[PDB]
Amino acid sequence: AVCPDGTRVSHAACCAFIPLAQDLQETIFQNECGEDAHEVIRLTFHDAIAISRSQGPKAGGGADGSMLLFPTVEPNFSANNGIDDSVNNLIPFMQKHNTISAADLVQFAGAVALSNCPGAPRLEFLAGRPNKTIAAVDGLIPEPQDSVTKILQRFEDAGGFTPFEVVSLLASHSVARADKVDQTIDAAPFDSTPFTFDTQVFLEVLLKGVGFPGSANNTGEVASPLPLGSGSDTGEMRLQSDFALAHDPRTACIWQGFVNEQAFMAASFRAAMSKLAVLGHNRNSLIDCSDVVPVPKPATGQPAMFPASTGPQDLELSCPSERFPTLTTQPGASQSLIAHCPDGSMSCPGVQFNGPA
Ligand code: HEM
Ligand SMILES: *[C@@H]1O[C@H](CO)[C@@H](O[C@@H]2O[C@H](CO)[C@@H](O)[C@H](O)[C@H]2NC(C)=O)[C@H](O)[C@H]1NC(C)=O
Ligand SMILES: *[C@H]1O[C@H](CO)[C@@H](O)[C@H](O)[C@@H]1O
Ligand SMILES: [Ca+2]
Ligand SMILES: [Ca+2]
Repeated sequence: AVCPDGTRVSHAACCAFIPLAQDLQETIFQNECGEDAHEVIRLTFHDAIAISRSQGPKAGGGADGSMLLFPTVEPNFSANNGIDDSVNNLIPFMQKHNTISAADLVQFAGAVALSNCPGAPRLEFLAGRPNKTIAAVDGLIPEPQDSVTKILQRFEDAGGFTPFEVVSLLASHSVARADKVDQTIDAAPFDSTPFTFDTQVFLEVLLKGVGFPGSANNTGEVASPLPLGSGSDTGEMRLQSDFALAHDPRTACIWQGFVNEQAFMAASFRAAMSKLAVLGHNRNSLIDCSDVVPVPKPATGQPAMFPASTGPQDLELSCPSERFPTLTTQPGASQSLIAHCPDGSMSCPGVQFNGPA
């Protein structure tokens, strides 16, 4: 089909996603892997994962736009703290781009957001999810204080995800920060490169923790290897769940296996996201609109490296059967600040709409 803008695409039903991508980029992401992009990526997961094989369809419909269509229900669950901003940012697009279901909007917006993160894959994007659903029930969203048994079971019950697929999906913590875990600090990144879809999170969670970016007593948090912050440049935070996954016998080798393995990580993330994005649907009933996902920014191709103030002597290794790679260390005696903005500048406020969530 040829779309009104002249773009030739696979299927006529994919045309409306072209102006949606442009609007999302111009309005909320600015082609950056920044605050608003991160928030949308998280929303893609919280929308999709609220489904349960065991509980049946009344517990939730998966990747169904329930977050947008019932903005006063799930976003107010404690496990969804902070999801409100992303919901409020996407509702105006749902209202304007009113040929595209809320469910499809969520998944597409995440694909567009991810495309702004150097190294990310170009997600598969299938379209045609209905615009009607139910609000999900509480308890379906993994929380950082949860055990590996509980996490793995939650993902198995949501969609048959394997441990490999779970850890693959956690590549998203390469482009992720926390506002709610610690009340006293904002935007605490989970790796030293929160604007770059690289393997640094996998490396950095394996380092010995030496302090906290904020306070020491938060649920779901453990000591960080890079806790130094100053001004807007908050120190790295470590989630208990990521730590636990990195060390548990079920997942330690998978976790380590992504260190310095960018292409492997990105491909594995793509495959798991292909499954996540269609929870609640038969994929054989959705049309393939992958060709209207923007082309992602490429990695530079550089290997993972130990951040300054860390090195191999700081590793806490847990995979007996796989050799930990040889990596360089960035020079310097003390920790570098992790920039708050994609350009290293002093100001980069994200666009935010008010709304019902
Ligand atoms: C065991 C599973 C997981 C747990 C326990 C978990 C937990 C968390 C927590 C606690 C935060 C910080 C929220 C805040 O305080 O502001 C966060 C952020 C984030 N998570 Fe996860 N997460 C998990 C899986 C995922 C997956 C599967 C994805 C997507 C594929 C995802 C994407 C993100 C993103 C992009 C952010 C950053 C949001 C921002 O910077 O605004 N997470 N996660
Ligand atoms: C999907 O459902 C939503 C929610 O009902 C629809 O949103 C409405 O969109 C119209 C414009 O078409 C606006 O006038 C309303 O204000 C919106 N309602 C709400 C509650 O925000 C949306 O149009 C539907 N989309 C599709 C593809 O059917
Ligand atoms: C980042 O900053 C630290 C200092 O805070 C250095 O040690 C490192 O070399 C890099 O310049
Ligand atoms: Ca949902
Ligand atoms: Ca990163």
